[PDB]
Amino acid sequence: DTDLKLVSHNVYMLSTVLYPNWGQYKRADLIGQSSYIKNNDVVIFNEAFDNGASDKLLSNVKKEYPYQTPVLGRSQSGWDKTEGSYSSTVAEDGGVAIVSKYPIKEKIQHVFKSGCGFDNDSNKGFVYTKIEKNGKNVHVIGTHTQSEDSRCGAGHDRKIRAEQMKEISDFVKKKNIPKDETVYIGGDLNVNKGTPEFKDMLKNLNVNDVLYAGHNSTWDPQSNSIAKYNYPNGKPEHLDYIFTDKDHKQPKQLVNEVVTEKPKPWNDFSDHYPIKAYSK
Amino acid sequence: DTDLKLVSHNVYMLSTVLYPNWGQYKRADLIGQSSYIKNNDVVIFNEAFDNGASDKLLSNVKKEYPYQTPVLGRSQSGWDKTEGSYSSTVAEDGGVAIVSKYPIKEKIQHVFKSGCGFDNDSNKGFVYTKIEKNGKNVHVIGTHTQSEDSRCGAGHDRKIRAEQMKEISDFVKKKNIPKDETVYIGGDLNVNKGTPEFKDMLKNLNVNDVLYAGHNSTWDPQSNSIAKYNYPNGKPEHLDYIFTDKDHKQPKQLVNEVVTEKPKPWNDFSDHYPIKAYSK
Ligand SMILES: [Cl-]
Repeated sequence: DTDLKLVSHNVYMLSTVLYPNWGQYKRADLIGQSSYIKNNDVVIFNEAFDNGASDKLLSNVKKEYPYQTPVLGRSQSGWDKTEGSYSSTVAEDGGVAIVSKYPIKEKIQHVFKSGCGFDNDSNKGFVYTKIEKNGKNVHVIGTHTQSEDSRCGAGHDRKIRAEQMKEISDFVKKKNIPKDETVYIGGDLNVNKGTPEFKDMLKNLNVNDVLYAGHNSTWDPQSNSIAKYNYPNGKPEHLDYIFTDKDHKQPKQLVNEVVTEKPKPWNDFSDHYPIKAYSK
Repeated sequence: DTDLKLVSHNVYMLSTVLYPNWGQYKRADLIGQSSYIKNNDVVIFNEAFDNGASDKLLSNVKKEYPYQTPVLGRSQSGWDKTEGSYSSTVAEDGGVAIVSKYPIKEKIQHVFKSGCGFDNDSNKGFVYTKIEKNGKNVHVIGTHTQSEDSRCGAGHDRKIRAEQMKEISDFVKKKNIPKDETVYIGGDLNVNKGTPEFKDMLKNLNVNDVLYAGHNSTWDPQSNSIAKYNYPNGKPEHLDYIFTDKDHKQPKQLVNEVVTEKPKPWNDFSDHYPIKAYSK
């Protein structure tokens, strides 16, 4: 009734201009065709940076999830409200967007005020949506927090992620949402499960941990072709989550299921080859 | 000036309803992206049966080849003229379509009158197009004749293929096309090269043999992943051709080149996996 079936998914669409050979396009189509993307109520996207592939993606899933938001921190247009340190003069956007099966009553973007090197030359932040499903109001916040970056002063990734999450949980309190409506928060939060920092994220976001299902890492270089190419001998991390603010209505038993769907490789175009014909 | 750069290609898109795990969709995208499909004047498609992937395909290539025909035998609409034993009560269409860089001044479909089992519960036949390039008229007939079928009475494959081709070469005589304009005929003709039947096809289609380049088979179980899956220990055939009616202008030196391009195919959606969230 009021509990949704969300999907978050960092989709690793880097600016096709600086990073040209990653089929950002080809993969946005692949996503549209996947099973996992079907039959949900709201989807949160992350690292959806590239304007083109951004569109390609949001477009594909427009049929089923008609109600969408801009991509966080791209422009001030199309948003009901724009708060925090939004900059026009920065390199990339927040790469966060929310699509939805049911009507979006309100959409608001928020650019984090704090930001560590390389990642702060962008409008990383969070997107808030009030959605109306079956007469009741529900709330979804998508975000993609500070990434672990080499540039960053040792320990800054965490100190800043903390500021950034406090920015979120603060936005929720001040938003005055009635205690009997659910508020979801989720996306690539860049904090590995079962670490010191995880305990902090729970407090800073003001959420409770949830129940997990399926795969036990979301960034897994070992079982995951693209992760593997980038960091061959790297340790898998569980970075993507969907929580619910603890001070508002809790869904019946909230689960996060990591889904490991992979596109079927086609190694040839057809069982036949093509004929070219010309006059030499 | 009047001679074209064609591509025919049987694309093995069976009805996604009876044959669902063949990425007919995923493959129609892959084709749009290939190299071989670029920089031609006319492309002929075959076994383009499924309505959905049919569209996906015809859509991808619309940019470069705007002028298209419907898929042979699907419906009577969109066709300037509809001759032969077209039926409405058959299972599948002819799966033949022609797209083109230059305008299509006339498009006509023809359903073969003869048909051998399994393959005859369908509107297999040929598509004719008059196309206008640089002021001159040129003519392209795509077709996909009777397939070698187990059901078929021993020897009927061939006897019907022959009727069907005579139906084409007859359509060409009675079409009153000017001897000084070229008439191309091509597609999976289901006739292996260097066999007895091959000599017949040349007479029945009223064409001359051409010069060959590149790979020497078009259906090759051994180098082609899909062929291999279906007929592991099967012998490679040359089945796809593009000839020109011998009683009309001949191109300067016609060549069929079998193109052995192979899609480099991505394996994961992102470096991250998707999170599904729900309340169980
Ligand atoms: Cl910007």
